[PDB]
Parts: sequence; structure tokens; C-alpha cells
Amino acid sequence: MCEVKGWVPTHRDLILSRRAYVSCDLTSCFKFFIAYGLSAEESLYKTPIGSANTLSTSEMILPGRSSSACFDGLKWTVLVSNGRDRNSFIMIKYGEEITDTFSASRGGPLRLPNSECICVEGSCFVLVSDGPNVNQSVHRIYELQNGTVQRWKQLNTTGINFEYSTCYTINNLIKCTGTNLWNDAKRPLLRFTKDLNYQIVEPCNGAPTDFPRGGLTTPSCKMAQEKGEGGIQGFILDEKPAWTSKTKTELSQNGFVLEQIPDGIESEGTVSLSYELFSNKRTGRSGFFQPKGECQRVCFWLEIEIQELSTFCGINS
Ligand SMILES: *[C@@H]1O[C@H](CO[C@@H]2O[C@@H](C)[C@@H](O)[C@@H](O)[C@@H]2O)[C@@H](O[C@@H]2O[C@H](CO)[C@@H](O)[C@H](O)[C@H]2NC(C)=O)[C@H](O[C@H]2O[C@@H](C)[C@@H](O)[C@@H](O)[C@@H]2O)[C@H]1NC(C)=O
Ligand SMILES: *[C@@H]1O[C@H](CO)[C@@H](O)[C@H](O)[C@H]1NC(C)=O
Ligand SMILES: *[C@@H]1O[C@H](CO)[C@@H](O)[C@H](O)[C@H]1NC(C)=O
Ligand SMILES: [Ca+2]
Repeated sequence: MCEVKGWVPTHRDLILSRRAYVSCDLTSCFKFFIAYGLSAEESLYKTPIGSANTLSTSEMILPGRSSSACFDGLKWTVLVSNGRDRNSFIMIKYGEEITDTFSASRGGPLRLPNSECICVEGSCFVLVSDGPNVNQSVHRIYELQNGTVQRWKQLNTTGINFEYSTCYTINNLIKCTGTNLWNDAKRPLLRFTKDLNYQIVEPCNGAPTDFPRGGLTTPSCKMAQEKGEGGIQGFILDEKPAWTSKTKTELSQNGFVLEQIPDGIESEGTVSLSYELFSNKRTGRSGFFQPKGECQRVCFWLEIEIQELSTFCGINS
């Protein structure tokens, strides 16, 4: 059908930025990011993908410290979190209007994933996390329409933590990669549908892809507990073939390696093809985005160190 058989690069008064990601409308793609100062408060800004982030090129959206954004074919849905603890909240804008809010249920802070949310046939889906401790975190999928919350589903994530969710959609399934900041150096995976049925699975190989992490181990569908605490946003293309991604080694954030696994992420993890990128550059967060115009496209963004996003897109059938 539409196997991803490789990846190619597609993009290579300054505002200081963190938690950036990419999202696209029908013609163009944007960097959404949290601006926290000037190369001489915290607010979601947006900039055309070809430009540097600067007061002249970047557009302020709303105050906040995490975010998500997605285009539904008609208008932008944007979410930001702000406030603290039990008074932490998320606000949502649809086009130019603020359309909804909700507050923390489990002690806060409310946290958005800092990757694009996923719109399918006018509904948009976003993962929201809550809870003050990574060892007792709560995660919900919120379904939106026109920037208004229609419903949500809290997930059973007992025994894991699922932060920094980065998601894509193929064939009206939505698939997200999580970062476990508590007790796993492998990345938890989420699969869900427009009806909010879902499955959470663990990679069954022996090569953890979080940073920090331990060394390689025997393949199994067990969690990789060694150096499981902490983590950084990243992605796994959860298809057949699957593709994993990680720093070159567990000792350094240099480099970025992509590995193709034809039998999928729940198999023993035999690699058929690998890439090595950015060999002597420090790399950071990574996540999915999907441009909008046969097979559905999938791309990824990656922080590189002065710290900028590069983007790569998948080549299909
Ligand atoms: C809530 O989920 C937990 C853990 O489920 C496992 O990890 C999840 C993140 C997800 O990936 C699931 O697909 C995984 O199974 C589950 O507890 C686990 O249940 C399995 C058996 O179904 C056990 O083998 C496993 O030891 C257990 N893990 C832990 C950490 O407790 C919960 O289901 C269950 O509660 C436990 C205490 C058992 O009594 C079990 O019979 C009961 O169904 C699940 N809670 C609910 C209400 O479904
Ligand atoms: C959860 O982690 C926190 C932070 O380190 C710790 O204070 C607490 O004891 C842990 N709680 C449980 C249930 O183990
Ligand atoms: C969303 O706006 C559309 C216009 O595209 C309208 O037809 C629809 O009823 C709205 N849906 C909700 C849930 O408000
Ligand atoms: Ca981890």
C-alpha cells in the first residue's frame, strides 16, 4: 500500500524559543513555539517555516507555556496552557476567537504536548496531561470541533507516564508516540480512533529510543527500566514497516539515527535499513507533522543546535 521507504530533508531582533513544532494549513507550514525572551511573558508565537523567529517575522498568539495547534481545513485550532496547580487551565482559540477553556482536574499543571494536534473530518484530537508527579500522571484525549470541547476520554496509563505525545494519522487511525519521564527508556505508543477507542502498547525490540537511556538489551515487550527516569520528546512511526529514531548513542545527544523495522514495532525489531544524520551536531526534541495537500504523507521535525528545527518527509509507494 503506502510503506514509508525512506526520508528526505525538506527544510534546513531574534526571539528565544523553546517547545517548537510544525503544523500546516492548506498551502504553507508554520513553526509554533513558546517565546520566553529576546536576544538582548512566555507566549505562543507562530512563524512561517522559511523564516527566523523574530519580532518582524513572528506572530504572537496567546500567553502560555505549552501548546498544540492544528488546521482543520477551514481554521486554526490553537490550545495553550497557563496558570499553576489546581488553577492551571487550557484555553482554545478557533480562528480569531477564544472558544473554550477548561481547568486542571488532578492537581495540575495541565500540559499540552508541544506538537500538532490531529484533525480528521472537522474534529480535532489532542492529548492533555495532568498531575504534579510523573509517577501518578493522568492523560486524556480531548475531541474538539470548531475549538469547542465535545468530549474527552481519560486513558488507563497505570504503571507508565505518557508526556509529549506526538501524533499523526493514517486511514482514520490516530497514532501517537509518548515520552515516559518516570520509568521507561522505551517510548510508549498510543493508537486510537475517532470514537476514542484506544490501545497503548510497548515496543517489543531491544533498542530503547528515549534520551537518557541504557544500552541495547534482549528484545522483549518489557519496559526498559534502566535510566528510564527523565526523557525527551520523540517519535516512532508505528506502521509496517515501522521506523524508530534516537540519538546515535546513549552517552551523548549527538547525531540522529533512523531505523526501519519491516515487521513493525511489536516484532523483535530486526532492522532492514538505517540512516545516520547530523553526526556531530547536538540534536533535541523531535515529532511528527503532516502537510495537507495518493498515500498520506508523514514528516518529522527535529531540534538541532542557534537552536533550529529541521524537517524531513517520508517517501511512500
Ligand atoms: C489499567 O491498566 C493497567 C496496566 O495495563 C498495562 O499497561 C497499560 C499502560 C496498558 O498498556 C495495558 O494494555 C497494559 O496491560 C492494568 O493492570 C495490568 O493488568 C494486566 C492484566 O490485564 C497485568 O498483567 C499487569 O500486571 C497489570 N499492571 C499493573 C501495573 O497493575 C489494569 O487492569 C487491572 O488492574 C490490575 C491491578 C489487575 O487486577 C487486572 O486484573 C485488572 O484488570 C487496568 N485497570 C483497569 C481498571 O482496567
Ligand atoms: C512519586 O514520585 C515523587 C517525586 O520523586 C515522590 O516524591 C513520591 O514518593 C512518589 N510516589 C510514589 C507513589 O511512589
Ligand atoms: C462547527 O462549525 C460548522 C461550520 O463548518 C457548523 O456547521 C457546525 O455545526 C459546528 N459544529 C459544532 C459542534 O459547533
Ligand atoms: Ca524516560
